[PDB]
Amino acid sequence: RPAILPSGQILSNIEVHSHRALFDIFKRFRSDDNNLYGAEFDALLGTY
Amino acid sequence: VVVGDRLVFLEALEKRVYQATQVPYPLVGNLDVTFVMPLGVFKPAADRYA
Repeated sequence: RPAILPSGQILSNIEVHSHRALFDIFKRFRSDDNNLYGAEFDALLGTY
Repeated sequence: VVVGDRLVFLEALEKRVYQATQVPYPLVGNLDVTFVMPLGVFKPAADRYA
């Protein structure tokens, strides 16, 4: 469930896999993973 | 740049290209030398001098 619209662009161009220390979770898929598409949600249906 | 009496470009392609990608730079070549040394040779009696 990635971001939909970015706020600001990024300027630095640097290899990121060598810098995985600074980040908290870090996931790299190869090319067009079929997982980032399906969207499930929870719902509340009427209140009495 | 002007060198000798000639005009020539000057560019390092480490920033525009190859930046943050896994392929190494090609211009950093590799020299090669093969050393040699004698182990247990013995000089004659004419050169044992301090």
